[PDB]
Amino acid sequence: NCDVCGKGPGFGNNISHSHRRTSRRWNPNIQRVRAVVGRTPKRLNVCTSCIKAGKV
Amino acid sequence: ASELRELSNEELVGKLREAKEELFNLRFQAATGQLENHGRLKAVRKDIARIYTLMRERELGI
Amino acid sequence: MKIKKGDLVQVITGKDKGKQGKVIAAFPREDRVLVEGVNRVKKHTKAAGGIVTVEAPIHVSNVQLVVEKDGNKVVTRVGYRFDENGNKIRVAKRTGEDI
Amino acid sequence: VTSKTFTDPRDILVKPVVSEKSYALLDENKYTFVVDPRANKTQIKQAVEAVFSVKVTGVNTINRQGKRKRTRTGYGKRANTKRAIVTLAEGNRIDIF
Amino acid sequence: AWLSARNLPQVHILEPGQLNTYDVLVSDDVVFTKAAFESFVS
RNA sequence: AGCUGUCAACCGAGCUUUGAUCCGGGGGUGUCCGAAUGGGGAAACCCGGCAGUCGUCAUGGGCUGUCACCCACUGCUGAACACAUAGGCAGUGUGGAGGGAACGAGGGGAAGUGAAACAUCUCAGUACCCUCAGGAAGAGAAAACAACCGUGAUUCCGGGAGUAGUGGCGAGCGAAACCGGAUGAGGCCAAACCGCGGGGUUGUGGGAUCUCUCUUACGAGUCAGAAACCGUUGAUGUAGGCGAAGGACAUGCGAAAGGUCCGGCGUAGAGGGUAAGACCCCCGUAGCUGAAACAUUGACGGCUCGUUUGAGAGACACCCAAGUAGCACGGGGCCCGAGAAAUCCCGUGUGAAUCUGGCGGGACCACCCGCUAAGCCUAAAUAUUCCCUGGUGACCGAUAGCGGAUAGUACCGUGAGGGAAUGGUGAAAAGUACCGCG
Repeated sequence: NCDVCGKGPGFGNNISHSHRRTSRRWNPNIQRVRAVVGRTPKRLNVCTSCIKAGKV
Repeated sequence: ASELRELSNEELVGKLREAKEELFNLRFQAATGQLENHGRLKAVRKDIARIYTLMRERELGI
Repeated sequence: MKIKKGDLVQVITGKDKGKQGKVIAAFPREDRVLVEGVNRVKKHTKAAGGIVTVEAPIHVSNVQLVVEKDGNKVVTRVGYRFDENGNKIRVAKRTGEDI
Repeated sequence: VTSKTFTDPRDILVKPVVSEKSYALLDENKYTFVVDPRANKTQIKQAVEAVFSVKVTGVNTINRQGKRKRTRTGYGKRANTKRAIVTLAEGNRIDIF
Repeated sequence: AWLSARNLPQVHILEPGQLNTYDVLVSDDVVFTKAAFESFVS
C-alpha cells in the first residue's frame, strides 16, 4: 500500500502449462523513502510511480 | 400534591424528614410485629416520592 | 358495562326467569353481575361450618334493566344522550325516559 | 441542600432483627440491625450515632447469603442481607420495641 | 341501489363490467338497471 | 364505578364519585455490569486523583461533579540543535468507538457434487469472511448505441432466446442489437485568464485573451442545482363517543340461541360471547363524530439565497482533468476457457497530445458515423420485514403448528454447542357439609 496515492495490491490467478489456476498476488513496487512533509523528517512507504512523478 | 406545592423549599425539606422518619418507624414496627395497617408503608412511600418530584421540579424550573 | 351497581334488573334467560332483583356487586371485567335472589348456591363449607346459601354471579347479558311504564314493569334496553355539557345519561329505550 | 445531595441515615438502618440470639444479645447491650448492603462499618457507626444520639463503641458486620428455595417451577433465591451488631457504651440503650 | 340492496341476505351485487359466470349461475334471477343493461350490451 | 398485574386460589388490610383502577401524550427518578470510558478485574467486584460539600478535636467516613484513548481546531513551549520541527502543556467539540432480522455496494474466496474416473471446466463468484452504509443501496446525464436511416441519463419487468455464440466443442455455460412495459430530471466543478475569491462548463465544440459593430426590479427555496429557524393554519397518527330493531305459548332437560305463532330494523344479515343453531340479550358492525398534549406532512408570512448589461463579427492557437491514454509483459471479467481478440479492470516497466486534440464502431488500415475519458452530485420505477395497526386462509389443531399453547427453561458438554416433556372437570366450585372403617 502506497501511503500517497492509495495504490493497493491486486489479486489474480497463477496459470500453469496444464492451465491449472492457483491464487497469487501482484504487490505494488513500494520503496521506503525518507521525505520531508511539512518541514518534518519522516519515513514513508511510497510506490516508484509517485517517486517518478515527483510527488515526494 | 397541590397542598405540597404551596410549601417553601425549607418546608419541603422538612416534610421529607418526617416522611423519612415515619417510614423508619413503620419499618421497625413491622419487623417487631406491632404494625396494624400494612397499607401505611405504601402510603408513606408515595408521599416520599411526591416530595422529591416537587423539589426537583423547582430545581429544574418546570 | 351498562348495568351499573345497584339497579333493578330482570333475568331474561336462566334457570330463574322473571325474577327481578337489585344489583349487589358488578364485575365489569369478566362481564358478570350479582343479582340478589338468583342462582343461590349451597356451598358445603366446614368449620359455624355448614351449608351456606349465597347467590353466584350471572352473565351480564342474561339480565336487563326494568323500567316502570304505565303501571306494571317492562324490560328495556339502554342508550345514552348528552344533556348540554357532554354528559352521558342512561336513557331508557322502551319508554324514551331517563333511567 | 437539594433533591440529589440529600441523604438520611434512616436509609442505612433497614430494620431490627428479632430472634432468640438477638434477644440474648440485648442483655449485653449489643443491638442487631439489618443494614443497606452497600454500607461499611464506618457508615453504620455514624448512622446509629446520628439516629439514636448514642455513643457507639464497636460495630461488627455479618454478610449473609440468601437462602435458595424450591418452588413448583424451579429454584429461587431470597435476597442477600448484611447484619450489623452494634455494641453501645455502658449505660446507653435503644428502645427498638 | 348499492346501499339499499347490499344488506339483503339473498342479493349479490355486481357492476356491468364485472358480470362473471360464477355469479350468474349461482343466482336464480338476474336484475339489471336500465343503465346497467345498456352498458353491458354495448 | 369500581380497584389493589399474572401463575393463583387465600387471608389481611386499604384506595375510590373531592373522579380511583384503566387508557393516550409529555416530564422526573433510573443502583451495578456491559463500547464501559478515572485505575484494576475472574462482567455485575475492588481501589483512587482533583474541586465542592456534610460530619468530627482531627484522621477515618459519607454525598455531588469530574478524570480513558483517538481525531478536529485555538493558544503556550520547542528538545539532540541554531532556525526548526518532533514532543510536551492548556482550552474546547450533541466528533468517533458498540448493537442490529432481512435487503445493498466494493474486496477475499472453498469443498462435498457433476463430468458415471480426474486435473482444464462445473458446483460458483455459491457457503463463509473483510470494509462501508441507507432507508433503501448501487447505477445514472454518453469519449453510448446504431448503420448512412436514426434513437437520446439510469434502473427494473416480459421478450429476442436456450437463439448467435462458447466448451477436455465433454459435463455444461450463454448474450446483444432491438421490441412492449413501470417511472420519468437534470445540475455543478477543474483547466486556461484576473486578484481562498472572480472566471468559465463544451460536441452545431466551447471558454480565455485582444480588435471592431450594435445595444446597454427580477426569479428560486427547505431540494441533486446553498441553508436554517420563527409563527399562523390544513390534513393524518398516537386515547375515545354515539350508533337501529322481539315478544307470547309449549317443550327440553338444567339452560332456548332450537319448536309454534305473530312482529321489527336494515347506509347495520361482518365477526365474537351469552348455560344448545341469536340481525333485534351483550360486545360490536353500517353510518357519523372526537385531541389539551406531541409526532408526520402540506400552504402561507416572516426569513434565506441567486441575478442586475447583453448580442454579433473578426482575431489568437492560450485552456479544455498525467506518470493518466496508448504500447510491452503477467493476470481478471465479458457469449468469448488467450485465441487474429476488440471494449472493460489490476501490478510492473515505457510513456503523449489539447480541437489539425483524442476515443469507439470485435485483429489491422483508409474513409465514413457517433462521442469528448483520466472530476462530482442526483428523487422515481427496484429488494427486505426485527417491529407496529388492521385483516385473510378448500393452512395446523397438542407426536400437528415455531424447538417453545412460551423454553432456549430443565437436562447434557470444560467449551463453542446440543436441547426436551407436560393443553381439556362443570354453565357456575355449587371442588362433597355430616356420619362411619382407617
